[PDB]
Amino acid sequence: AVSLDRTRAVFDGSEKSMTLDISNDNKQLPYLAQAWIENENQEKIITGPVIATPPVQRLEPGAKSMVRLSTTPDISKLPQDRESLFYFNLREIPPRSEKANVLQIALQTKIKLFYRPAAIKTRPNEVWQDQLILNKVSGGYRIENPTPYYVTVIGLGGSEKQAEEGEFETVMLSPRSEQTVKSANYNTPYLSYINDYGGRPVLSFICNGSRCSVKK
Amino acid sequence: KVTFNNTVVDAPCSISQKSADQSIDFGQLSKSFLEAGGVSKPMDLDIELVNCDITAFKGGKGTVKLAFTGPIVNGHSDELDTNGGTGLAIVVQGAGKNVVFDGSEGDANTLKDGENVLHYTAVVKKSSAVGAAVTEGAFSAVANFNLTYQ
Amino acid sequence: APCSISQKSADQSIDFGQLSKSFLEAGGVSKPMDLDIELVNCDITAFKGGNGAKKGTVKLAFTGPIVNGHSDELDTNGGTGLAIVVQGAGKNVVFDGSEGDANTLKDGENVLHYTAVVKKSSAVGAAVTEGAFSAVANFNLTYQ
Repeated sequence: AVSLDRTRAVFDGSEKSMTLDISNDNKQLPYLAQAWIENENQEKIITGPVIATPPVQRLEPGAKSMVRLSTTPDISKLPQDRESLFYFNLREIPPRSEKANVLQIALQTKIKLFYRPAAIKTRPNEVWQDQLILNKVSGGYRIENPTPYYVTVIGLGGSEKQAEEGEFETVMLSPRSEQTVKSANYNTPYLSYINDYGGRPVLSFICNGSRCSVKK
Repeated sequence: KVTFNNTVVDAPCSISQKSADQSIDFGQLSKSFLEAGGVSKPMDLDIELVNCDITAFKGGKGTVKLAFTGPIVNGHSDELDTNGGTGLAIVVQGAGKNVVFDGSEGDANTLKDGENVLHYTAVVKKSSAVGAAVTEGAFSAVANFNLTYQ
Repeated sequence: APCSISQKSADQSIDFGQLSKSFLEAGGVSKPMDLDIELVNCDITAFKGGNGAKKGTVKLAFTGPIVNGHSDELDTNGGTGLAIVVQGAGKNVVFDGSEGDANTLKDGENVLHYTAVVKKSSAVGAAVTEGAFSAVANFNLTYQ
C-alpha cells in the first residue's frame, strides 16, 4: 500500500538534508511506513553519516508524506572525490487483520542511495557513463569505470536492440574500478546502463583492437 | 517569457490485493486433518503491481530483485512459521517453484503476459519441526515482500 | 503602449517538480501551476486618442515550438514525449502567435491569470522518457 517516488536516490553533498516522497496508495486503510538506512553491504546503520527520519510514521488512507534524509558531521569523513554507496529502505506495516488464520503481505522497497560529494556535483542531464572503457579478454570484457560515480550496467551486445533486450547479468561498478563480465565478442559493442532518473540509455562503442571507447 | 521545468523518473512498484489489509484468509481447518498429514486448499495469493512500469517483471534478466522474508521453521526455509502456537506452517508456491523466506532470491519475472499481477498459492500444514503437533486455535503470519532495485 | 509587463512577469519560471514516467505514459496529468502576467502602470484613461479604442482591452498571444497536429501543446526542449498545456478562462492556449480573447483593463495594474500542466503529448507514437525537461514560451500583447 505504501510507495516510494524513485528507484534510486542521489544525495547532493552540497546539501545537508533532502527529502523523498512516499504515498499510501491504499484509499481504505491506514498503513505505517518505516524508513531506515543501510551501508554499502546493506547492513542497517543508525548512527550516521546519513540518517532517515522519521523512522516510522502513520499514513491515513490516500495520504502523501515524506521521509527526510539528513547528514551528520561525520559525512565530511566520506571521500570527497567519489561517490559513496548507501541503501534507503521503506517498509510498510499493514493494519492488524480482523479475521483469524490469515497471512498478510508487507512491501519493502529498497533502493540505492548515492552520496555525491559537492566536488563532483552534476548537471541536470549530465552523462559520465560515456567514459566507460571496454577491454576484450578471455571470456568476455573487462569493463573499466574511471569516473568518480557508480555505474550500473544492464546490457552488453553487438547491437543496440541486443544491449537492451539481451540476457545480461546486471553489475554495478564502483567509482574508479574495473570488472570482468563473461560475454561473446562483438564487432560493435553496445552497452546499456541506468541513469539517475531511472532511464536506460544505450552506449555505442568502437574498438581499436582489444580496446573499445564510446563513439562520440 | 515563461520557462517551464519538470523532471521525469521511473517510479518503484506499489502493491495491493483484493483485500484492503493485504491478507488472505484460510478459513477454518481441522486440527485432526492437518495433524494426519492433510493440507489446506491452496489459496490464491495475488499481488498487483501498480504505479510502475511492469516491463521488468514480465516473462518472455531483471533490474529488480524480488524476495520474501519472514521467520522460518528451523531447517525449512520454505516453511513460513506462524503465530498462535498451533504448530502450523505456511508454504507458498510461485510458478512451479517454492518460495523461501530465509532471504533468498525469488523469481522476479513471474508475470504472465498481459497482466500486472504476480500469482502465488499458499497452503497451511503441520510444521516440519521435529515432534510438532497441530493444536486448536487461530494462527496468523506476515511475510515481507521485498523489491530491491538496481 | 497602454501598459508594461511587470519585471517579475516578463521573465518567469514554473517548476512542476519530479514526475512519474508511468503516471504520464498512462495519461496522467500534473498538478496545475499558476502563470500570471502582471500589467503595471496602465494608463487606459489616456487611451482616449480616438475612442475607436474598444475600452481598454488586451489580447495576449503565445509563441513557441509546437507538437505536430496540436498547436495547443508547447513542445519540450530535448526529450520527446512531454508537452505543456496552458489555460485561460477554461480555454486552452495555442502557441502559434494567435491572439487570445479580449481582456478588459483598468488604470493602474491588471493581472492576466492562466494555469499550466505537463503531460504526454497527443502526437502519435509519443513516448514518455525520463530525464530533465524544460520548455520555453514567449508572449506578446496587442491592445484594443
